[PDB]
Amino acid sequence: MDFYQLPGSPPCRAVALTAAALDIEMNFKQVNLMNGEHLKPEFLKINPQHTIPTIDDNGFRLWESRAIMTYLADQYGKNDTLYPKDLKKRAIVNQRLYFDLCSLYKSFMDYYYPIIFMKAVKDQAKYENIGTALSFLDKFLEGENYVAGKNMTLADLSIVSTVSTLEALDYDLSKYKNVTRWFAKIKPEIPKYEEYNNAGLKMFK
Amino acid sequence: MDFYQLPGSPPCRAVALTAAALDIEMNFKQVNLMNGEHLKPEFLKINPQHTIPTIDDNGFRLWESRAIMTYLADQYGKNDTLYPKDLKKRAIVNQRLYFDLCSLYKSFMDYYYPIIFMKAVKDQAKYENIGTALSFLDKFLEGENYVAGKNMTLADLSIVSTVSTLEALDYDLSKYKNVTRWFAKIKPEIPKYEEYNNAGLKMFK
Repeated sequence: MDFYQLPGSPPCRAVALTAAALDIEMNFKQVNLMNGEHLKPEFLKINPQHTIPTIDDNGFRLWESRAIMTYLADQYGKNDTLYPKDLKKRAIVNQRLYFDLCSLYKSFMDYYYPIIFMKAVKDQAKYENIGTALSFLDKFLEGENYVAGKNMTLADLSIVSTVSTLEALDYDLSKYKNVTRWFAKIKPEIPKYEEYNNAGLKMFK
Repeated sequence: MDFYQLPGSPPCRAVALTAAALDIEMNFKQVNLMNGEHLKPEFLKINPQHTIPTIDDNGFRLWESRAIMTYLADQYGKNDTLYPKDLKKRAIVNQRLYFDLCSLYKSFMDYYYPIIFMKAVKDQAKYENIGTALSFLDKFLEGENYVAGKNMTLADLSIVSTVSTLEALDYDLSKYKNVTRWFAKIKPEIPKYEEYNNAGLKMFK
């Protein structure tokens, strides 16, 4: 399995953490210089034509990190808990994966990408949207050990790829007491968290 | 099964079309006046505390339309094709459902909701984002009868809930020749399309 990634992006780290949680080996490919001038057509035809991350699983090309994550869990997961077969529990993981993409990750990107990439002026309205997403996440975690069920699921891995990035960028999570509790307990439980997530956080920190 | 809905919203119509495609009966509940003054606490406790649409399936509460859709397909679908059990085909439906939410539906909402709701000034940048999403959809449909596989899937039902709304709002789809082809062939195939989708479109048209 080939894994086309940019080590910094939360979606890439979400997929990497999922593979680590499932004990799946992947051949990591870095697509940094893929948009550089004069890359051979033969190099550009292997370049994923859509978004990063992308996997190539014996010719099966799949982009969209959260679709990759649920594919990997079912195709290669030895047991249930990461993405339960039970339809109600699965629906809640799915629900939380959509929340992660449209509230948490979107708010993270909307605020930090103008700053980090374009060196632009901080948007105070966009900054508060992060807090709004975290307040929802904090409510999901009220009285709960995990974001989307009684065990760690894919939704924990996807959400932690962004929450860990917020903390690396010095966003204070303390007021979100359930998010802070969850983030502290989840890191030691995530297989190879340091290797596959904290490594990529360095560019931000 | 209770179905809390606003008949106009594309996500509600997506769920309604899914139930119709699966021959599932639901008890439709209208949450229009749910934010009106002086609704009894007993009425507000039955009100869904999160987003519309929401289902209540014998006490199982589920919001997020696309999570509802995949739950309904697996829990109540007699056969495979709408949401295939095959993991590669399922991954592509899932992928297209995320695209539908973050490109197609988001671009629709970003342009029309300021106008329709707030009577605001048209945003020319937001208008072009619809075209950008449709160009991607048109590329997915190149050489294809359906948006996410060889048969009609949930991704067709979710995408059509927004595309049909664009056409009701006089967005011209003709330049997207594959989107126009697909929309014309998909409407007669969708069980109860008129009853459950065109009815709700009237407020926009």
